[PDB]
Amino acid sequence: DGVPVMLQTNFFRLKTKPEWRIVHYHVEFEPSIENPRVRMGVLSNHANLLGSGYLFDGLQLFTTRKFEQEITVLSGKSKLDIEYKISIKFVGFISCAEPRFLQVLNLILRRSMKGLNLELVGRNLFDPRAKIEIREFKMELWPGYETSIRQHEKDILLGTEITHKVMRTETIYDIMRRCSDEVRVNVLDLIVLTDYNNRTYRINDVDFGQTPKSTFSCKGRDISFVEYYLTKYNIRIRDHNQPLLISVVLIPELCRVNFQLMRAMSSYTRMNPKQRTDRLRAFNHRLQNTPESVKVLRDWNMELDKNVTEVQGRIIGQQNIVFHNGKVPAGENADWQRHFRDQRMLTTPSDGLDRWAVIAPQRNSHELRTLLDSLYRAASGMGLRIRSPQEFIIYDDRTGTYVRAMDDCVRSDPKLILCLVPNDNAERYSSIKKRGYVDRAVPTQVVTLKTTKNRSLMSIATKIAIQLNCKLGYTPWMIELPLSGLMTIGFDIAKSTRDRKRAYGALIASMDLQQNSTYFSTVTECANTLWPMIAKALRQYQHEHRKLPSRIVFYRDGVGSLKQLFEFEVKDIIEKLKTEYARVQLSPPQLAYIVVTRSMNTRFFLNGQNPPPGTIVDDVITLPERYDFYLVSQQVRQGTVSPTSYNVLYSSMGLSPEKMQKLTYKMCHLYYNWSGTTRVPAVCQYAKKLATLVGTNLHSIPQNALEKKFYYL
RNA sequence: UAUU
Ligand SMILES: [Hg+2]
Ligand SMILES: [Hg+2]
Ligand SMILES: [Hg+2]
Ligand SMILES: [Hg+2]
Ligand SMILES: [Hg+2]
Ligand SMILES: [Hg+2]
Ligand SMILES: [Zn+2]
Ligand SMILES: [Zn+2]
Ligand SMILES: [Zn+2]
Ligand SMILES: [Zn+2]
Ligand SMILES: [Zn+2]
Ligand SMILES: [Zn+2]
Ligand SMILES: [Zn+2]
Ligand SMILES: [Zn+2]
Repeated sequence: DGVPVMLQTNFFRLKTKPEWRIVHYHVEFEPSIENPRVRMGVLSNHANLLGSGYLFDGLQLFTTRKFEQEITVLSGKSKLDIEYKISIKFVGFISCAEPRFLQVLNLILRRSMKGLNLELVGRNLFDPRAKIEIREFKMELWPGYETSIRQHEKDILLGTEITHKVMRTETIYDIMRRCSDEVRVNVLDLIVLTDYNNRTYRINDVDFGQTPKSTFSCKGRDISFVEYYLTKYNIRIRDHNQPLLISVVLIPELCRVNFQLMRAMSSYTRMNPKQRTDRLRAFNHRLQNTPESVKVLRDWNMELDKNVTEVQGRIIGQQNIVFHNGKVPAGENADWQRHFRDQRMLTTPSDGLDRWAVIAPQRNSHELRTLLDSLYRAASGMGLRIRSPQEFIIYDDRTGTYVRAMDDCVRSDPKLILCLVPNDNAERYSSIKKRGYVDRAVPTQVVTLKTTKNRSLMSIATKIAIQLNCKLGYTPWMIELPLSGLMTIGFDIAKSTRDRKRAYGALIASMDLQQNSTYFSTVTECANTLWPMIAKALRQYQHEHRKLPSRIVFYRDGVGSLKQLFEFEVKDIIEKLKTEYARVQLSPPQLAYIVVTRSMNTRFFLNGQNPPPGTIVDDVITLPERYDFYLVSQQVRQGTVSPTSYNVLYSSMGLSPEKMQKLTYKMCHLYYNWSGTTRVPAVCQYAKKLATLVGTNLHSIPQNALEKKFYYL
């Protein structure tokens, strides 16, 4: 297996009495009461059990004290001094396996979090007082804490994580003032979010005949909107002339209406492990000093441990990266970029770069020649025979000029087309990719002008040569794979920039890497559309190997909703694998279905630092019902590691869990755009890359001639 | 769009 270690976490133990159980009763009153809240008060009258925290819904009762039998209390109610007889009938104990166990624990912990007086939303606690406003980006970022609870045979654990909820400063009242019928045309059909209650509404009309001074009727009381929002949310309405949004009746003053913004926010969110540990200990000490939360915690006779729990784990040994003539170890820092310097790629076309073209404008011939010299040198050092491409010098840097050059050049049937661009323009890049992959079938390479002027142009040209070798459909390196007839599938999905109502699903499939070591890639728009792609992959596999694969490892990017995706995806997959292998009158293959999730909620560290690549936590902090584990595969220079969560829904592989984990760590070594281990298995990162390319730039399905090439890299 |  690997080298075992002990790792710091972000969980604290909830210690209770050694013999500590939860008692559930059903409660009823001799004088019947049509209102449950009155019953709650009537039971609250009993102080013998009041000091102990108890959960009463008007019928179900959860408490700690176990009574002698079915027990009955009696007293006089506050209203009319009516003699009431409460019949508290014993139901039983909540088993450690019942989900009501964790539901009761969640309600208790939420009651405790209430003492901190933080806005509670789902499993998150926010501090709106501590909002970070940004008028530069017109957005407010609220810090907060994400919470989770885990059950183990040894105890009960409670974990926290830093979280940031972002929202837009722009309000619908501001949009209406910018327009000032046209306001109604601009506002109707939009979705707004109330800043006092995490609810969104579709505005269907705007009533100009009503104001915040108008009144509505609740369940019994009549009240104005100003009074309602001052008494229910302590929110003051300053503008009295504004109209009302009718969806419910909302106030516009109180209604609120990516990849570079992600960079800015990451600059504001990247955190050293020590800083995250400090903020976590601060939150713990805050909850510990608050007497309101401590009262709730102590009433149930359970104590937070101000000390962090640590887990047993193991670090996978370094894996061997194979090239033509030899193989190298990955290293303690799982990066091998230093190694292809004076090393040859695994699979190289004997033809080499026998026919390709280069399109560039007349102004940038000098930088183009520099780039081409670097490419020749680097690709020759890699084993890639590159010859002189076809010169395609255009005059203007416009998009139509590039498109026309491509269409005039394709007539010579080139293996590849490299295009030198002036700047970082998504428009011309998307148009180039669309003309290359969708309308025609030519793998292309784009180089930003700033790249040519880079001082370290030689290592850049080496990485570009690796990318080009992949674009041709050849293999730069390979892992040691002790399995026969294995097909690894990755699959992911992406939203579209042109239309948010469509999504693209990309599927990547290996072809018995110990022999063929190539990949097959399909995309389709969102009638389950994934099985056609799986069938295409199996057909290509049997057309290349004269046989179907014996084992299949399916990596799924998603996620709880496990039950839904388990049922639908896995059941249909198994039935249709039965069917497809029955077409060949064969038995269905060994199948492993794993859901890959980047769990930013659960973290763990080694000696207070980021764990090294290959670290694994199996079945301690993981979910009890699931057969799953955590893996750290990609080391991070800066920031905090987000471990990957691999959840094996179905497994008929006949492989030990350690073997499955080692195979997954191996498959994490095969993303050719990155000279090291990636955060996810390689096929999954390929699927994400292809789906993002289709949904962001291509907006259409690429031609089927590129099925065996890494054109999307 | 060398890479994310
Ligand atoms: Hg249990
Ligand atoms: Hg307008
Ligand atoms: Hg009311
Ligand atoms: Hg050409
Ligand atoms: Hg899909
Ligand atoms: Hg993925
Ligand atoms: Zn019950
Ligand atoms: Zn050779
Ligand atoms: Zn050739
Ligand atoms: Zn120069
Ligand atoms: Zn995904
Ligand atoms: Zn255990
Ligand atoms: Zn488009
Ligand atoms: Zn690329």
